[PDB]
Amino acid sequence: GSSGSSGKAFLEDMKKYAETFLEPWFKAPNKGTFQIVYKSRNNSHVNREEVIRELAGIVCTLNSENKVDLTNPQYTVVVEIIKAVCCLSVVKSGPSSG
Repeated sequence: GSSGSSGKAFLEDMKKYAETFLEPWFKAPNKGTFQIVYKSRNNSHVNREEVIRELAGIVCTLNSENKVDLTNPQYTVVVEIIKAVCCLSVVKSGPSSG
């Protein structure tokens, strides 16, 4: 995974948060699949891939059982950009047996 080196605070923070925030959503005893999506209404300096990829790289770190999927995702983690802030929205969708 990511070598692990500070630098882009904008991200560093999002990590410490998305982690302790998604812990109960990705980190045991919770686990499962998910789908990350980068949403930005305005032009942002930080790349979208870096945000998505990374976010995913952290999810797995929590629980090895966690596996980001784009087909049968259980938890949708979207990242909206507002007032220059990382807005993480977790949506629980399960079309299985309603």
